[PDB]
Amino acid sequence: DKWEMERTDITMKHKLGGGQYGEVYEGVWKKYSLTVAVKTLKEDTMEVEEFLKEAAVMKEIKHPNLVQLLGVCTREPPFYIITEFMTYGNLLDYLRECNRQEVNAVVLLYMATQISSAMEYLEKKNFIHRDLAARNCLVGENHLVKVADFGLSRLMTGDTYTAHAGAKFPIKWTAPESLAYNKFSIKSDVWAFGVLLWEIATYGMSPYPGIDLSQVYELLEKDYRMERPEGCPEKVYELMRACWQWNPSDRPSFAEIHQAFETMFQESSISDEVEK
Ligand SMILES: CNC(=O)c1ccccc1Sc1ccc2c(/C=C/c3ccccn3)n[nH]c2c1
Repeated sequence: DKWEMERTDITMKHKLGGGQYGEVYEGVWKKYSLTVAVKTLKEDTMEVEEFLKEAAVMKEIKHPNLVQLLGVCTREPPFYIITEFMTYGNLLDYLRECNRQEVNAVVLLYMATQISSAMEYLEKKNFIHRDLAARNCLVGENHLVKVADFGLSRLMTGDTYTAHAGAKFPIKWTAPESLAYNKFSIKSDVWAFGVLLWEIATYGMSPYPGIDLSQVYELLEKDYRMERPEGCPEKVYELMRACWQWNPSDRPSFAEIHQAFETMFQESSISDEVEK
């Protein structure tokens, strides 16, 4: 296997983001002076197969807006999955703490374009994402945004993936058919993407603010949808609302979504330069 490394090339430091990602540590790949992120797994565990599965998935996936695997150490008790280090952390915290004059309207469009690009790639590859949200997107330099591979699952048959029995997902990001039946399709991801667009537009506000979890499904079933946040362009809100169609088949594909954002991003860019 080309991906294998020797664990002593890595200098391990402290847990990233106060443990919000679980067992992921800042590390240094000594012979490149390169900071990295290192997912680790205790040796006393029953999750070895799942963890190797994550690695195998990471081997198959490659895209500029998906967090990149760098190497694994999987022949010795503490298993490692080493990924690139994203210096600005998760996108949700980034949006909340950022200078909004730097991270302005055009940057927001750019971030959405990047994520939609990643999702269109996954769509074509017959993958779905079980955890599409701002908190699971990572930010590097120059407003580079990548979706984390955590939550990625490949469809072996059909267009639906069923989450492990008893699974509990965050209600406010989850498509109603997924809440109801535990089925995730790429259309469920389109729903989640609409919510992510709302997280971006509001600089990291919680969705359905003030609304209690217990009411969300019924409210959605009865056509309740979040309103347009101030500052949000109408075309972006319309796309958001297209993502929140009750029937999965009425939602646009990520190909259509990415193309819409690419077009809007270009027009803003062109209009930006035209102003001198
Ligand atoms: C086991 N958990 C995961 O694999 C996971 C889940 C959600 C999102 C990501 C990951 S893996 C991961 C986590 C953090 C990172 C980072 C940087 C984290 C960070 C966080 C705060 C401040 C600065 N940096 N770079 N690359 C990463 C890869």
